[PDB]
Amino acid sequence: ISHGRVFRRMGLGPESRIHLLRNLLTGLVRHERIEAPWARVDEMRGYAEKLIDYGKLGDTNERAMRMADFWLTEKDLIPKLFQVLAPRYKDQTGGYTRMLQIPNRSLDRAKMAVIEYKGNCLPPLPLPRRDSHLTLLNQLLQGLRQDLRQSQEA
Amino acid sequence: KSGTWWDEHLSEENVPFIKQLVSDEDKAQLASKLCPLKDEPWPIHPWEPGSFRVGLIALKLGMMPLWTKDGQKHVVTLLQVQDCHVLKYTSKENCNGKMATLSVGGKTVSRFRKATSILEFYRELGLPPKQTVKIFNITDNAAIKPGTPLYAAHFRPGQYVDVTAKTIGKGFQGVMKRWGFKDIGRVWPGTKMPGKMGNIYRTEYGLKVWRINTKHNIIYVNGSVPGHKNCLVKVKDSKLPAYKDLGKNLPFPTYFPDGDEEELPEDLYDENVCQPGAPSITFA
Amino acid sequence: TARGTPSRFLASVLHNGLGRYVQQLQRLSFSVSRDGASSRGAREFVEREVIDFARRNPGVVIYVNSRPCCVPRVVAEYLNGAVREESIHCKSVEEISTLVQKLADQSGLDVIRIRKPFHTDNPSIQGQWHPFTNKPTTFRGLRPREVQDP
Amino acid sequence: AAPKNRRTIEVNRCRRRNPQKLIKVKNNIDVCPECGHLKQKHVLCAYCYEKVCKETAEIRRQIGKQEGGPFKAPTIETVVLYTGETPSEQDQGKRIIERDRKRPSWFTQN
RNA sequence: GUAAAUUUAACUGUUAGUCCAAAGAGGAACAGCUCUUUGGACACUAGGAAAAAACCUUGUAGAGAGAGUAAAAAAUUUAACA
RNA sequence: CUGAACUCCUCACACCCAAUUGGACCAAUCUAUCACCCUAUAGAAGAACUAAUGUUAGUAUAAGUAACAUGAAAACAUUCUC
RNA sequence: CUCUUACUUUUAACCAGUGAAAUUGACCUGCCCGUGAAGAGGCGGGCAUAACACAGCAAGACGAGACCCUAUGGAGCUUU
RNA sequence: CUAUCUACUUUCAAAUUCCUCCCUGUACGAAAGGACAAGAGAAAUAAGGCCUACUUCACAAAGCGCCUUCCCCUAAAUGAUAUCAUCUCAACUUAGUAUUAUACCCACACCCACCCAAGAACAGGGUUUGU
Ligand SMILES: [K+]
Ligand SMILES: [K+]
Ligand SMILES: [K+]
Ligand SMILES: [K+]
Ligand SMILES: [Mg+2]
Ligand SMILES: [Mg+2]
Ligand SMILES: [Mg+2]
Ligand SMILES: [Mg+2]
Ligand SMILES: [Mg+2]
Ligand SMILES: [Mg+2]
Ligand SMILES: [Mg+2]
Ligand SMILES: [Mg+2]
Ligand SMILES: [Mg+2]
Ligand SMILES: [Mg+2]
Ligand SMILES: [Mg+2]
Ligand SMILES: [Zn+2]
Repeated sequence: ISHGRVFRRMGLGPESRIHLLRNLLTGLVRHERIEAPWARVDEMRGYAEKLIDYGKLGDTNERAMRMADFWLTEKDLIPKLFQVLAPRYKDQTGGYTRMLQIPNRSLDRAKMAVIEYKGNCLPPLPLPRRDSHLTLLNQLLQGLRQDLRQSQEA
Repeated sequence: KSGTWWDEHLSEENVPFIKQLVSDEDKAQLASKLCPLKDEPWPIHPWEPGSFRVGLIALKLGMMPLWTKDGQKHVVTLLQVQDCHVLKYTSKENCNGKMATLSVGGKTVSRFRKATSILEFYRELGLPPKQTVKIFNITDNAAIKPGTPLYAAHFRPGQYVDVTAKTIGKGFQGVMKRWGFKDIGRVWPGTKMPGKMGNIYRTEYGLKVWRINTKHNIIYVNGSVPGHKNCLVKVKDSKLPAYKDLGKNLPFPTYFPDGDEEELPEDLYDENVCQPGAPSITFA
Repeated sequence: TARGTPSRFLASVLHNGLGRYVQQLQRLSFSVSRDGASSRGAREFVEREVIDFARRNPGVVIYVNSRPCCVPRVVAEYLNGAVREESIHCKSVEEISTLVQKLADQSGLDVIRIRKPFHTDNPSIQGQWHPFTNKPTTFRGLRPREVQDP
Repeated sequence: AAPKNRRTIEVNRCRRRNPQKLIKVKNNIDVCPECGHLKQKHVLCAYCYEKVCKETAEIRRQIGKQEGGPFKAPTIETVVLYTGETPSEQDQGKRIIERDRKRPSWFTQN
């Protein structure tokens, strides 16, 4: 029974799980786009979002610096977090990362995901795009919406 | 040939518009059933010994402590009635049963995830689709017109109710947890072995209604009911012999707030329930 | 197997015997060695028996081919197209005479299990039984527990 | 427990060829509009994704040369500039990565 | 009434007894038990007795989409006037 | 009345007993002489295999089961975790 | 132990790669009673019964799994 | 037991029990003695569930915690054989249990993806936040 068990069991145990996520998070901050097994990227995505929130507290904040020190193994990333990533998202209240499933990797056919920090310099990922408004179904719904405006106005 | 879902082909502009459009109609469809007594209601008969009125579907909010004037504590389960309406009436002959049946629906759910046949049934009735639909065996004098809303004040404090729901699913369990256990040449049918535990319908009989919240349509019922919180439960008058023929003073066939009566207080209490704003009790 | 083999019903070729009897055997082909111990009986049969058989059965055409062979054979062909090859290897004249006459009298139909020892195209003279054959009729064809003048 | 008897081919075919054992036909396959290759509806196109990764790898190799060592992550934003392009006013005061290539049509300067 | 018998010349294999009926002798007037005797059946067939080595019918050499038979189906409900 | 492999009926008739014995026949092989699409008369013999706790080879069943394996990201440079 | 509960790891189950063995007369492999039967999946009577994976279970089938006497046999060792 | 085969893996929920009080110092009882059900409270066990609090714990699971637990299992009268009598393997009548129950379950697209108090796989529920 695993009712309400939010966290996955990974690696060699609890401590190993955090270190596995920390290594993935450290790679994401440096590269801004990494690809790994889907479950691990999904497990790490929450920490990636929360790390940006600590970066918004500022480097002067002692608790935030302690968080960045632990979660960022490579210390040169800590300045990047507070001075690059955090200011980038100053306006946004969330949704810092986007996660997309990519084809299963050849060796073990593991389900794979790509996760990136929105706004990176890297070439854009081929995001899924909703159908054009000009399509037949959308045009029929656009006409319906316009009529409901006239009826509402009356 | 491929599969499709409702917003697969919708554009960014039309996803918010369609979501609003189908939500506004639902709110307007539930508001058009708020006056059943001026919409050609079926005959309203008086209660007679041997009558069986309909029940309702409620959602299990959770549990709370309740104290009585004798100084005892009681844990109750809060059951909230959400968008409960009568859906179908079947007479004795057609139902293949001694008693006629009234079909009642529970929580409102999205129309985009329901079968076409079910979507057509609700279209005729003029109500948003429900999550759960249950059948109640009623007498011919308790028939209620399909589409009539059912409220928590259909039950009153001091009454007993059977509550049926699916139990919390424990998955495949061993004999020790399932059955509490640590030679004719064959195993008997029915032998207790490991297998899927829980996730089956169970009934808790004879649970008294301590309190009713008319504003939020919440029934405070004694003890616990099967299933997880936020599950849908079937609430019905208790079938236990001691509680037979106590429906003489309960709303028959159901409670119509539209009807001509003084509006009920926000909360209805049982004589022995200590109300929140009452003075601190003394036992002298 | 009976289950492991085919079967057929008792039959004739062209209703043979109804108007006239026709011998179904039409051709016999013998292969006989000039030299060969196994053909001794066949050679003797050709010398003293084949000619008399040929006259008795003018409808049958008999081909005798003398050539080197280890197993002398007689191939019998019938009007219905059946072909039946038999071996006369090391058979005496009497045994060959018996086999040849047996081929002459056969119809050419497959020698397989025959389901019934009788065949008729007119099994009934008075009408085949049906459930109403021995049931009396009722006035106005009324059924059990049926009411006239409904 | 050892098997009591050899299982016949007749029995084994029923087991091995049961629908539950057969590969299910997939209905979520589609054609990618950009490249015309096949993809699943919920998965990024393999052909298009590899195209992005190839260019991303070249850019990362260029970033490595500019940094010229480990633990040298910059404290400013980065901008990729292709041949024939000049730094924008918005893209000023940022690390500039120069690619000896024309900007891909799918990669749009912002 | 029947057709076998003895002898001679050679030669081989089987033979560790089960049940039924009968008469004894031992056990317990037990055993699907111990011993002997008489007969039967069983390693030759088939039918019947519920399935059925041992009971009954029958013997046994093939084909038949004919016929006459053999053995072959358990019964039973238990007084009274004053 | 039904009901056998008993009996009758049409035809056939040497064709249901272990070991054992007696009398015939015979697959394939080789030899003599025949034969010459696969035979004959003889002579001979490493001469016939559903009955093996037998040998060797092939392939099944169990079973696609039990079981086995590569710390992480990346520019594949490197760095990180242990 | 009363009296067990929770979590982690391994195993496990699912996906992918690789891929054994003991075992196996044949098998179209049910229940009850009867039959020597507590010797019946296969016989008698009765009952039951559309087909076919996966995960469990260990009542049965089925298997992994001392002692006896007997043979005109030995060997140690003990000597009367 | 590395479990091939047989069998089996929800007969879903009518409940038992001991004590105290009460009925009651009542019916019976010469009297002493002293009911039975009817109920009331309190316990425990079993079955089924549940997490408000307590406890082990902490999006949750659990017990040492809490809640629920229901119908029933042979006389009477009259009266012949035998003009009394006689419960009748005499007949008629009445009563009487078995049977029957009640409760629960019940509608069907896409089944691509995500989530889940649902779950080994499969399946099931939700998606009217498919960021
Ligand atoms: K615990
Ligand atoms: K038995
Ligand atoms: K077992
Ligand atoms: K009497
Ligand atoms: Mg693991
Ligand atoms: Mg569950
Ligand atoms: Mg005879
Ligand atoms: Mg030999
Ligand atoms: Mg297995
Ligand atoms: Mg394994
Ligand atoms: Mg390992
Ligand atoms: Mg224990
Ligand atoms: Mg595998
Ligand atoms: Mg319990
Ligand atoms: Mg306990
Ligand atoms: Zn593409």
